[PDB]
Amino acid sequence: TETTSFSITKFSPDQQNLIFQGDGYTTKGKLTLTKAVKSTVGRALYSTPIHIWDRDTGNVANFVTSFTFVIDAPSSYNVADGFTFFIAPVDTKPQTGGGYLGVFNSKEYDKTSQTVAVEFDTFYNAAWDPSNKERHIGIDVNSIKSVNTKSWNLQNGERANVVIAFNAATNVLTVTLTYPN
Amino acid sequence: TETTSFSITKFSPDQQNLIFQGDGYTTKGKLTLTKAVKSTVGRALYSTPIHIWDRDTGNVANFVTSFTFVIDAPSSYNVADGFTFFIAPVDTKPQTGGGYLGVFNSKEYDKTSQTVAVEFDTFYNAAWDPSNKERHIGIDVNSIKSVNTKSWNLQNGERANVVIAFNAATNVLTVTLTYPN
Amino acid sequence: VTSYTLNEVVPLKDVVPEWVRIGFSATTGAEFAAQEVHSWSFNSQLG
Amino acid sequence: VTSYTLNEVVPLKDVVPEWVRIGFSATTGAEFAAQEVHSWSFNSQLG
Ligand SMILES: OC[C@H]1O[C@H](O)[C@H](O)[C@@H](O)[C@@H]1O
Ligand SMILES: OC[C@H]1O[C@H](O)[C@H](O)[C@@H](O)[C@@H]1O
Ligand SMILES: [Ca+2]
Ligand SMILES: [Ca+2]
Ligand SMILES: [Mn+2]
Ligand SMILES: [Mn+2]
Repeated sequence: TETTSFSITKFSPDQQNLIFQGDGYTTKGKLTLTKAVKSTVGRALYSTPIHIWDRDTGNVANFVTSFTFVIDAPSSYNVADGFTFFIAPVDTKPQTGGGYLGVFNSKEYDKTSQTVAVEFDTFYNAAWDPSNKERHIGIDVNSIKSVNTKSWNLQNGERANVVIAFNAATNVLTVTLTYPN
Repeated sequence: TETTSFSITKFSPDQQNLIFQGDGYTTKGKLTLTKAVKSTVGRALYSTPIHIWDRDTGNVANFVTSFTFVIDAPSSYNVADGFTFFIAPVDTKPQTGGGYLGVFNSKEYDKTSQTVAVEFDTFYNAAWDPSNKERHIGIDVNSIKSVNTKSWNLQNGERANVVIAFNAATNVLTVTLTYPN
Repeated sequence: VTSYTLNEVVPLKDVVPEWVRIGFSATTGAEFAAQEVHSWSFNSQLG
Repeated sequence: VTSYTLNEVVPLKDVVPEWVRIGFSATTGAEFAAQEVHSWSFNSQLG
C-alpha cells in the first residue's frame, strides 16, 4: 500500500515541489504556463515520482486529480494552442510545440512515447484534429491524434473546473469540465 | 493552502520517492538503515521538499508522522547506536556518526545546523547523554544534547509504533512510543 | 453551469512505466493565448 | 502495551528554513545493532 496526495490552492513564488520547463513560472499565486505571446511552450511537473503500477503484484493504481484554469485570448478567432494534463516518464522533457502541445511529435502512434495526455485543444490542425473544426476535449495515447474527443465551447477568460479520474478495475479514464455559468 | 500526505506500508526494491544515504537500502519490503556491523551510518529521506512555513503569511504548518521500527541487537549489553527521525534543510547530508547519530557534530548549540531530531538513543555517551545511564527518547535542536528526554526500555527485537505530532498554534512537538506487550 | 464529460478505456499498465511524473502542458504558435492554473490537487492509492 | 510520551515546545519557524526534507537516521560504532523501518506515513497542512 502506498498512497500519495496533495493540494496547492495558491502558488508560491518558489514552489519548490514543482519542476518548471520552458516558459512556466508562478506569479500572483497562479501557475502560468504561456503568456499571450507567439510561439512558446510552458510545462510544469509535480517533482515526486508517482508509482502508478507494480512488476511484482501486477497492480495498477486508482487516482484522481482536479484543477482550475483559464485560457485568455485576445478574442475568440485568434485562440491557440491548447493545454494538457499528462502522465509521462520521469525524465520527461518538452517535445514539439504549437499544435503538438508540448507533449508529442507525430500523429503516428509512437510506443516510445509512453505519455497519456488529456487535452483542451483550441485550434484545428487540419492534419489530425476532428474534421468538424470544433474546439474539443480529447484523450490521446502515444500520439497527437486523440483516440476519442468531445467538442467544447471555449468560454474565453472563465474558470473551468476539471476533475480527471482513472479506475484501475475497469481501466477507464474519465474527464469532466465545468463552467460556472 | 498546501497540504501533503503519504503512506508506504511496504517498501519496494526501487523506492523511487526516497533518497538513500550511507548504508540505507530496501529489502524484503523493509527499509534498512544499518545492518548489525561495526561503525556505519544509514539515512533515508522522503524526496519532495515539505513546505514547513511561509515568509509572506508567517504561517507554520501542523504535521504528524507515524512509523514502525525495530532495533535488533545481538544481546542487551551490546546495543549501539540509535535511530532518529529528523526535519532538516533540503540539501542535507550525513553528519557525524556513532553517538552523534548521523545528524549532528557537537553538543554545543550550532545555529547553522537547522535540524530538529527526535532520537531513540541506545548508548550512553558520557559527555552529553543523561547521567542516569539509561536508554532514552530525546528531542534535540541544533545539538546532540537533548533539550529534553524520557528513559525507555529497549525491547530488543520488538516492533515499536511511534507517532510524532507538531502543533503550530502551540509550538509543541510531542512523541509517543508503544510496545505491543 | 455547463459541463462536458468524455471517457475511454486506457490500459495504463501497458502504455506507461511503473514510475511516472504528472504535470501540465501548453503551447502557442502563429495564434496564441495565456493559459493558467489557479489550483491543483491529486490523490492515488496503489495496492 | 507499554507506552512512553515526551513533549516540548520547539519554535520551528526559527530553527528551520521554510522548505525542509524529512527522514530517518541511524548509526553504529564500537558496539552495534540492526535498525529497520517497517512502515511510514506523513501528513501536513500549511495555511
Ligand atoms: O498557433 C497555431 C498554429 O501555428 C503554427 O502554424 C504552428 O505550426 C502550429 O502547430 C500551430 O498549431
Ligand atoms: O558504538 C558506541 C560508540 O562507539 C565509538 O566509541 C564511537 O566513537 C561513539 O560515538 C559511539 O557512541
Ligand atoms: Ca491542435
Ligand atoms: Ca548516544
Ligand atoms: Mn486535438
Ligand atoms: Mn542522547
